[PDB]
Amino acid sequence: TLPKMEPSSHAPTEPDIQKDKDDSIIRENENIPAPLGTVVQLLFGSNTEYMQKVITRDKNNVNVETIPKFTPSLVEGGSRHYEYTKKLNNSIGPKQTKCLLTESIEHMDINNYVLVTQTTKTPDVPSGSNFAVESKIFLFWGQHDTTNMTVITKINWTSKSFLKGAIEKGSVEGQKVSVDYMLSELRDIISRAKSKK
Repeated sequence: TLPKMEPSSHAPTEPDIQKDKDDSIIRENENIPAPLGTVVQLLFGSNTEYMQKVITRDKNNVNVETIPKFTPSLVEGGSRHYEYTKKLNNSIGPKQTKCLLTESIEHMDINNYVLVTQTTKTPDVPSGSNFAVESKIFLFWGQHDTTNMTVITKINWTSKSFLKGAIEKGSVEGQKVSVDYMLSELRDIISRAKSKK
């Protein structure tokens, strides 16, 4: 029942990931049992309801807008922005923050791999206008016509801050949490899809 992209089938592929020294591997070679064209469509294609489901799977995300399609479209250099509110129960700072997300397609080749960069800004938190989280999501062909996912994350600073090492550590942990919700939702969508007909 899911969106398709050709080729529907391919041998396992391998992107080369220029992991920098301030980069952290968030998750590596996480299998998603569906073809690469289908997982790219689920996350990034014209029917944005599946990405919205990824966001609402985490019950701390509230006030979630409709996700726009990519501008100008799902092509290299396309991008999109969307926003939601993240509930926090932090000792410090507010009880919720706007989450400002930006995705840009860096590389797209269903015969090889797809790289999307997603940038998250959380301005309402302490030191929050000074940094952004940048995750590179690589999608590539796995074994038996499935998709493997690898995520690399860094924190980009635009001014100096008091909590750099701490916020980098917390942001890395928060992105592993966010990638786990995206993996669970994707595997749930595919598994419910295979249950139909």
